[PDB]
Amino acid sequence: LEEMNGQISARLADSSAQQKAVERRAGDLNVALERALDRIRALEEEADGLRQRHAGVDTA
Amino acid sequence: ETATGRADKLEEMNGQISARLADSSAQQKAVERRAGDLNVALERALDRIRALEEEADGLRQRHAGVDTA
Amino acid sequence: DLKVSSLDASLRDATARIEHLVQDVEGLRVQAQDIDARRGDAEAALARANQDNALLGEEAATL
Amino acid sequence: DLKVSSLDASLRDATARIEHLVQDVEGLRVQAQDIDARRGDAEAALARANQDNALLGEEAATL
Repeated sequence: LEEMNGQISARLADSSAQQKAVERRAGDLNVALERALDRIRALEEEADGLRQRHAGVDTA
Repeated sequence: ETATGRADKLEEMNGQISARLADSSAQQKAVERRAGDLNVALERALDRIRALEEEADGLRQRHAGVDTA
Repeated sequence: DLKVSSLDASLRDATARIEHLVQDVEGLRVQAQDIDARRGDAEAALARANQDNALLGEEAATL
Repeated sequence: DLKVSSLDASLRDATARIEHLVQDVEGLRVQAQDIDARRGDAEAALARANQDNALLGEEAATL
């Protein structure tokens, strides 16, 4: 009844608010990976020059 | 009388659209699992970034010493 | 020469997060006021019908 | 040593500036979320009242 009107509101309050939150954190978490993902290989790609510049010198 | 009618209507929609709330929350839970996997990926990527920092440190030392040589 | 090298790390890195999180800062800044677009009309909508439920209460008087 | 000096500027340029924007950002992140939850209490409160609108409504219909 009204308690379940309370409860459906309780879910309405719960579900929508957690809905209002879950993706907003997820969206931050959504944008998050790429910037790590980019620097995951960005450092890796510049790690090559660390390896690149090394070899010839050791040959030298 | 009026309790009977207004209630009957109340239980009806409360039931169906509450289950609706449950289902929409379920897709939200799928989004939650996506976000959590995204998060753990974030920490592991950051740890790899750090390890990259020390590894490049090591590359720099093994560049410098042989330069000296 | 170790000194110049090893200390080169953070300056590039910290700028990156400066380049990283600040962009997020103005990014998540307007995020707040974006909701403000949804808030105000709703605030009106709340105002629109909060007074009218008593008006409904007043219509209920026409009973 | 000029670089050992000219490296120092950025390490205080960044860290302080990166000591700057951070405490704002979660603080900014804290406030709006604190704001937003308040929004749901009243925004939905409109609905439940409008749920009570039908109450007087089907009262306005029956009886």
